[PDB]
Amino acid sequence: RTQTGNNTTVNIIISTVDYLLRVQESISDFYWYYSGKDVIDEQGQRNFSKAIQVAKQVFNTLTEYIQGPCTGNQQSLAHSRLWDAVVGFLHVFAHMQMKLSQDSSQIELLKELMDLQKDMVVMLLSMLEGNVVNGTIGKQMVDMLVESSNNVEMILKFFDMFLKLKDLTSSDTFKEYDPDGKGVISKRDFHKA
Amino acid sequence: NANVVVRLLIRRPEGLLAAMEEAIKIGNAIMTFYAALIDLLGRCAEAIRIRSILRSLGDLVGVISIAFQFCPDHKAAMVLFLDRVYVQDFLLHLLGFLPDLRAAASLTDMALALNRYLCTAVLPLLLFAGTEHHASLIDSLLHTVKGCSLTKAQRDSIEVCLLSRPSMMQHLLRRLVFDVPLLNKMPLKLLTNHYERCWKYYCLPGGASEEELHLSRKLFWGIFDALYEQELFKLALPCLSAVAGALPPNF
Amino acid sequence: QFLRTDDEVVLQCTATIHKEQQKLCLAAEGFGNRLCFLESTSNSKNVPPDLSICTFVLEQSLSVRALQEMLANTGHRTLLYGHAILLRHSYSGMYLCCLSTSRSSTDKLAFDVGLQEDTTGEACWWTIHPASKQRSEGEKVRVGDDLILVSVSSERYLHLSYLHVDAAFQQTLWSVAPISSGSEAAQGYLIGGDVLRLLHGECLTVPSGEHEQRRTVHYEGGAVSVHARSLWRLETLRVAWSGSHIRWGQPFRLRHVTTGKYLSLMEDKSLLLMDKEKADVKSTAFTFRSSKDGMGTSEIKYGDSVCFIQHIGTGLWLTYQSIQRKAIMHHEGHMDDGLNLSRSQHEESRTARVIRSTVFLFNRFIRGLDA
Repeated sequence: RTQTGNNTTVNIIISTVDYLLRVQESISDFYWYYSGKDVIDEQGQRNFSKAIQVAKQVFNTLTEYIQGPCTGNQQSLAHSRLWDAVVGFLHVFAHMQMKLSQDSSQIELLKELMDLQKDMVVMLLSMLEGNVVNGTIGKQMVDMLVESSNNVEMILKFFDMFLKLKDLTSSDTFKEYDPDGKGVISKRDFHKA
Repeated sequence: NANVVVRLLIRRPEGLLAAMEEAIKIGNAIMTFYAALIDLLGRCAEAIRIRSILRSLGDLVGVISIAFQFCPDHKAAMVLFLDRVYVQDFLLHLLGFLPDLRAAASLTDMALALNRYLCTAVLPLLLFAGTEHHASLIDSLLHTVKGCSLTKAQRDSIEVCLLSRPSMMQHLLRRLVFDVPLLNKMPLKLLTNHYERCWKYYCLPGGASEEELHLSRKLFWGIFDALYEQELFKLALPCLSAVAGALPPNF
Repeated sequence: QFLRTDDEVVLQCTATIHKEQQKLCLAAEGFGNRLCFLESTSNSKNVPPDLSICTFVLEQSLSVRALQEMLANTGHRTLLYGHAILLRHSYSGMYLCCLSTSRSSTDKLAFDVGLQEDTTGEACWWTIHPASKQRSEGEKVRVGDDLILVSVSSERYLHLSYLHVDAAFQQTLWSVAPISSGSEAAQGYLIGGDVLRLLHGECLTVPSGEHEQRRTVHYEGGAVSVHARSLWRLETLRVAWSGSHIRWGQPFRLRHVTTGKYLSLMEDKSLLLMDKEKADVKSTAFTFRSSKDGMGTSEIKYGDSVCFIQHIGTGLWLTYQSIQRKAIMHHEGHMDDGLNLSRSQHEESRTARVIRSTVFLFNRFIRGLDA
């Protein structure tokens, strides 16, 4: 964070925060490119999966930055500028998930972006522990996460409609509704049930 | 590339049109400099909002000024700018081809510019003044009556006959049948043989007009007895025979 | 601290007249003018600048992708740099557009600056960039950041030419003064810039047409509220947070609506209606008394307010002379010192600026015929 023993201090962590912000802006621009055509092909798939690997690495760095609960790093990154980039990542996430779900070819990139979402919220939980009761860090958490609160509808409906899907699909007029009990159930039959 | 270059010019462009028109009198390098500038600007064509900026930076003043004033490259760059950036009446309003077709036997920098303005006249291919332009084109073609560039000149004259009314077409076809007595040279013979199709398209709409038609029929009958490529001219002379049948339906 | 949807701001340069920082801001009339022009604020004391023809509203702003989507379609949304924005003229409801004409010098094709009806097209969209390496593009837009104004239609720097304003390839920074944001804030609350009446308990009035030449000040009972001559625009001596919540003690200019003139206690004679030049601090502005810098707490209201008024230079108080109840200023006066207020409305103000606009334009037209 500072190199106490050394002369001209440099926070290396604010620098990689700003790097991640640049990464996020370029991911956002990639989304605004593929936001219209919506049939994303192997060039963009491959390069964008590489970018998923980039961000997958760097959120793990951000975990192990503050996984040891040292409060100087907590106050540094709490005071940082990545918080709007967090909102931008969520706006990437929610709007990606729809067209990722609508493709059977994009299931790999969906899995990768889903894993990136997982690493993002793992980092967020890891830094979100150091609250005495409220915390000014907690103030800033809550305030910019309510500022986030427009795209969260999509991911929550996404989660519930993939989850209580399988919570429903073992019932009476579901499982022997097709006689094999495997998943050879037809479209309109499953739809009606 | 030209997008970013033009945006850099909208960062730093560096009354320039008035100062263009002065330094001819004495220095040639700044003239060729602005010519290269406008030629580079002519090499680009959503992005429609900067296609406006192509059209934005008054230009027709410089176009008409260089349309009749060395002489090859500046006017060629202006034609390249104008055709890409910027109907038929304003197209022929520029009469720039009038002094070029007038100086069609001026032999030497213009004698090198002649094949440049052959293919440059191909660029505007896409009522009296129309007769004047047909007269200037027939004057340049008889001056052409360079040969591979003269093929482009012949294609330009073919599209000039394809541009149309038929009254100026007959006015030029009179001179065409007059020069056909001088040949039926072989390029003017093939030019009149191609113009036989446009005369057929005029005479099918029409059916000393029939008098010149009978004179052309008698001259074609004499050229049929005056004797591949000449066979091609004779086979395209049958279009003039169909024109005469639709009628009967360097000086 | 930052900029969001629906923020009342202004744009201003401290322009150089031989390095004299002529603090001139953007002026646009509207409702009769489709052009934008300048307004000097360097003499904020004696010849004070106007407000409503200078304020603008952050309507809507997005990134490149957002803009593309919008063009394809045939809250607060906190501002980030590099974004095309939508500016409404807060008075006239028009929208800032680069006019594609050449009504200046020109000085080849830089283009004109004006207002229009629609939000459509690319002329209503204006990218913002910091001309500072200290701050980034796409990060948050703070209070008072000198920035770049570039359209999406013309894609040119909104340049302060000479006194012209054009879109060209020539940069011009612009100051941002937040005025009333955001929101504005709850009803029944005195926030400066508003036009309102003076409830006597009956109102204040100004003489009618072709009379003075409308410079005296009187009380009146009856339907002078329906008259526009009982209307009074609030005007701050300050610029930043002009649309703060109004508190007592702090003084403010007051300006008559229909003439455009300033409610001016000329200490020699009486309470008069003087012009822009005489509109000094202790000549026309009044300290606002309950006794005989941000949004601000909602100190004073419309329904319940005992508005004692003390003059700056003289200290006199809100009274009258012996309906031609000629309102004057005196050390005590009557027991009619702390009067009541009642707000005007939006369409009323939109008519109201058109009133004296009509006055100026048609009197100039009359005298142009007379010459």
